[PDB]
Amino acid sequence: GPVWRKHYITYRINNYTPDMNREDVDYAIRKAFQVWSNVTPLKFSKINTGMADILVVFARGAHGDDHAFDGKGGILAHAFGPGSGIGGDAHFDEDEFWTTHSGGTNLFLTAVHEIGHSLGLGHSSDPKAVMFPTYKYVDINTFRLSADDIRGIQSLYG
Amino acid sequence: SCCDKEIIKDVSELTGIISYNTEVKRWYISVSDANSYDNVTLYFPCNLDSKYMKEKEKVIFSGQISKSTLKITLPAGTTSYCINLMSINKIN
Ligand SMILES: [Ca+2]
Ligand SMILES: [Ca+2]
Ligand SMILES: [Ca+2]
Ligand SMILES: [Zn+2]
Ligand SMILES: [Zn+2]
Repeated sequence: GPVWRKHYITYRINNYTPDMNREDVDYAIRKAFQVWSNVTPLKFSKINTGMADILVVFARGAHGDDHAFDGKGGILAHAFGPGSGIGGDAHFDEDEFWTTHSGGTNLFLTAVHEIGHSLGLGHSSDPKAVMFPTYKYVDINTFRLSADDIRGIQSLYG
Repeated sequence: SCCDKEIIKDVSELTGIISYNTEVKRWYISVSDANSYDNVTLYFPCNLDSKYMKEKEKVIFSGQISKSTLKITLPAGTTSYCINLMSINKIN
């Protein structure tokens, strides 16, 4: 599977969801990248101009990449594994109701999961893992990567 | 089967959404896994009737699935198969 060959990775937030305040989207995304940078030699920097390695997009239905979202319900987001262009990009279904906590789809947890894919991780068969396919809500204070998530990401990046 | 690769198994009465992939210029049926972040299975029929070639059309279908041969850019969590449709009907 492909990996980022550099440790300095940039991300850009293409647009924001109207479900949450802009600062709350920024925080969730920054903290989701922090989860992964804490256990790898990767460094993530937010850029607002030019081409980023990981583009963060909020979109509904068809949005130009041949993988149309499915409206409210079904899946929540999708991301592409490391590579040029669309590679690494993380898209969030705008037909979902994104939340800072629960009572909708938690952006932080979904971004942790999608960024894991942006970095080259597949799904985990450990029910405790953030890379486990099932959406599971946990509070941001309680949230921790499982041993399986750590083993998976360190197997790729050290 | 219209599929090039050997039949893995038969799928029965799956519910999906029809869409068109512009990269490989082929129609597919998308089935999402409920309560998952991003688990999706794409079924690329090699025998789809033109009657069902409509964007966002919801169908109930059955068929024989094989590994896909298409060179396609897939997001993580999305897997694709070739499908020889045995039955397909428009729903809602
Ligand atoms: Ca990219
Ligand atoms: Ca959805
Ligand atoms: Ca929304
Ligand atoms: Zn997308
Ligand atoms: Zn996933």
